[PDB]
Amino acid sequence: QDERLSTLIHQRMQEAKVPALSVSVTIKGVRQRFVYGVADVASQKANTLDTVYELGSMSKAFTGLVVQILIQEGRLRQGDDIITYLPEMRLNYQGKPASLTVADFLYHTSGLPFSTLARLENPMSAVAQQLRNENLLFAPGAKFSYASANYDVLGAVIENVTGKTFTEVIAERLTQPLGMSATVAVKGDEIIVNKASGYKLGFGKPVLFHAPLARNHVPAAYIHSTLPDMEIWIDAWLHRKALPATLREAMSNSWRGNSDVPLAADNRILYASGWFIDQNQGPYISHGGQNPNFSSCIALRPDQQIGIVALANMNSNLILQLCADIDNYLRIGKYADGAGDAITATDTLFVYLTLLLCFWGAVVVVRGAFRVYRATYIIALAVPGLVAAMLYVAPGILSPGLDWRFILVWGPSSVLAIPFGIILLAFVLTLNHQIKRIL
Amino acid sequence: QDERLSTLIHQRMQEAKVPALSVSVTIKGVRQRFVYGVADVASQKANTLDTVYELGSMSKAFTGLVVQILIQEGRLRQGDDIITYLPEMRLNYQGKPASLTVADFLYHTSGLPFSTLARLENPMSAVAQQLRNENLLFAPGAKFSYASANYDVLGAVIENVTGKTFTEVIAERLTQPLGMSATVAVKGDEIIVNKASGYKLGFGKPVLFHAPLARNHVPAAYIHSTLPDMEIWIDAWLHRKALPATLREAMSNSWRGNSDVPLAADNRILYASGWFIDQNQGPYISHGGQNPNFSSCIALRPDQQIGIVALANMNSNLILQLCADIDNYLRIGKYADGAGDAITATDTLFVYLTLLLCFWGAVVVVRGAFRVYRATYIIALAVPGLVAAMLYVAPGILSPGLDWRFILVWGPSSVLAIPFGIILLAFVLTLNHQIKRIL
Repeated sequence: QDERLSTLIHQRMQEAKVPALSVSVTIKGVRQRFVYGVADVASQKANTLDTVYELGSMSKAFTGLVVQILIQEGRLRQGDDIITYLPEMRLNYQGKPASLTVADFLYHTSGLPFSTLARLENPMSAVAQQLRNENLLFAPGAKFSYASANYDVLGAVIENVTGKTFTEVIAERLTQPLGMSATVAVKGDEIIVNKASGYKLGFGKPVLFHAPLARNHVPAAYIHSTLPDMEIWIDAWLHRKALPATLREAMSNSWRGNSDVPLAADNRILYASGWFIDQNQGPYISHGGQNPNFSSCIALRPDQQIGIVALANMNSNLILQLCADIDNYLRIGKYADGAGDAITATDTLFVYLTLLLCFWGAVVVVRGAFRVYRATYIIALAVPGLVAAMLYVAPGILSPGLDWRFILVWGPSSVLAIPFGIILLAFVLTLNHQIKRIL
Repeated sequence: QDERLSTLIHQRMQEAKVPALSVSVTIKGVRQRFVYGVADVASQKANTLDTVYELGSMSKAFTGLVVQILIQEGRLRQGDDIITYLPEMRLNYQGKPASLTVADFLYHTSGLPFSTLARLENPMSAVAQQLRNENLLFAPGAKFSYASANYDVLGAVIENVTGKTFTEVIAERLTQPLGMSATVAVKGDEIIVNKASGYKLGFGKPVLFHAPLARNHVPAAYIHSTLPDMEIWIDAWLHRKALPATLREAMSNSWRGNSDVPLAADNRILYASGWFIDQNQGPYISHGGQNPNFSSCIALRPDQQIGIVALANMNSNLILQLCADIDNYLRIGKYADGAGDAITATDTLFVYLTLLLCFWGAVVVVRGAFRVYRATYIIALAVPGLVAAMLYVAPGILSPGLDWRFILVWGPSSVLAIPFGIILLAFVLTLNHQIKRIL
């Protein structure tokens, strides 16, 4: 290890307050490992190379590579209309049915809206039923939008074109040919040996969090792997002498950036079949994924054969910039200050605001007691009856299809205290107002 | 003109609601012009090629080129300590004096905090006095932060090293050798023939806005130019065959991206001496600038000898990316949907909220009048006395050195109505509460 790099790792881990962090750094054959923390705080399970982490959205790299393999063998083509493989699919743009090529989903130019993540994330029907009659945000091929639901359609395409369940396709095409020992696409809700227990921030400290793994979302997330397996993954991507010819050509095509999309002035990030492609001081080929209880980012710089990977036990934006920070250290020897984590900021904001609301409630209760001393129902509870519905419908008004389920799952666990905090404050305040009117 | 491109221009103009828009598009020698709108709504002054616009932050390209010319002649070096040219300068990091090279200011690695724009934007002494004992946000050379005030220090460096006022240095070095007919760096507040009157959004429509041009801020903004002048400017950055050798080599060095700064995962935008450098489908070399009452963004793609130059009569984020939309059209023939302009969004939000506050005030006044009809001072005005100070100090609490002057200058003119709206609402509400207590 480089002591400075290990200090970087520990600093980022402590600032993100994640229970465990696993980082591997490859430099043109030379490798370094950074395996730290506890895979489970509830039993102080020491974190180790053998523990399994959820890859999050990096799963899309595996799905993209599988689709590129299928394309190389000629079983599937980029220009194929999706109806050829998902006849049940119907998608609307301005109320008009829209034909989408497999390439449109492959490069996130399908126009599916981000709120679709909430509906496919539902454990619950194939992808067609969960996307039946969905209304697109934009025309196919006219824009780039990282709607995470896109690669589930690619999962259905893989399943139908190949005639097997996604897990078997993964095992046959990627895990076994690459010699990977533990990487697996779960068959939905499943138990795996020595999996690190997922954690999510709540009230300033990690909270053990687990939710069912939607069967239909695995082709875009929830692929499980170990750090040694991801080292083999990085090695397979960086250098390819031993690989089969079909696999090598599929990887070569996998990095072809989708140039035919409008690009904003300050972003110009190209997206290949799974990988962000950035030409600035690169090619800096990378992705990044935060699951509700896991986060992971991988970065490849093949021109210098540098490969980074950060698998973490908890969702936090800091371990999505962690691979960029490590690459910056390797390139320069300097790294930026830790970015303000959105999850941490939101959790601290809710701590402050719910504590303030409870203090407000205590103050109003004290004033009510004082007025009762100075003096010595359904009508009041109606106000909570309205506030409950108002808050229940509010997220759906702000965004279409945004269920409170999504907010509870993705946001910090303290988010729930805001609805109940507001409802309790309204309860006590309205009741005391009615009492004062009676008094 | 390409009719589709002209439609793009008109669409962006109408959505941004700018009084006037001037765009020139050069394609490997072939050129197109788009001169539209009125340079002044107060007199319907038809916008024309001869009208002068403020270049905003694309001025930094001129100052950067001047510094690079001085560097080529050997009068100045990148590694020179700033104290050599500004002995009056003192800057602190964690309370410790910090030595800054001229390169630090040239590539925005100085650590000055963006709020120094408010102090230098103040008409108000040299740059040293206005930056005397300033506290840096980060160590020199350790980070990239687009503190717009950086190039004013470079203006002082130019003046001291060259021994002339900045305007004369510009005229001698850039305007005259390049044959530019009207581009001039103003000597502070100055009157120029056929300048387009500045405009800023207010209550949903443009408002004629003019503020003094701080003399000390000219080396980083407020340089004036015409569209033919910017066409010559583009033809000088490209097609360098006819230029002097020293000027050619200065331009060659001017695009040298500062690689020694940490780069975020999703940005990786390199900054040369005035120009953002992007390798994605490029080199895409471009700056972009919004003044309080002007906006303009230039974009070059030398490998294909393309370059847009959009100058505008009004500040709006859309025309700060209309030289990226045009590149997208040229490259692909497709362009993205108009981004939500921050100025437009803020102005509409303040329209809604101040109208709601006035409606609230009317309702409370109506209830007070009813209670007066239901009935047949300094004590109440004290509440406004507190609210006034609370709102006055509030921006300074949120950010260091953020004067209400800055908010009024940069924000839409409706922003002032929020202080007064809140103060009037508190006035009427507290007065009616006191009256009810008396009643």
